[PDB]
Amino acid sequence: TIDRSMGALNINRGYLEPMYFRLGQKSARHHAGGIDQNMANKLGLNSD
RNA sequence: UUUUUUUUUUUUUUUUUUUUUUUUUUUUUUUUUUUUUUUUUUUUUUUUUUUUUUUUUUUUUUUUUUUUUUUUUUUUUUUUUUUU
Repeated sequence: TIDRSMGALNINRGYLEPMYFRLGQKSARHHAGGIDQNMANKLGLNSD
């Protein structure tokens, strides 16, 4: 989902586990914005 | 200055009780009976040079004021009278 070039890789292995693959797909976009610990204090970043 | 008061008068031996009387061995149980190897998976397949900009153009002396003018001696009071 993140790297466009990544996806031409061949990953048709026997331990794909699509359920965890789907969760990763949802993690990139549908999970959340993902704001990590901010050294700079952005108090108005809720709308950001 | 001083003027009062300021000894003593009771009670204060003793009378009970104070040995002992129960109980105080023992009576169960107390081996063991399962299970206890193993059977998957486990190489790799993307991307990964570069393409902009990047000298300078202003201003930048000075113009005022800046001596002084008053006042500045003194004028009271200031022993004692009781009691103890």
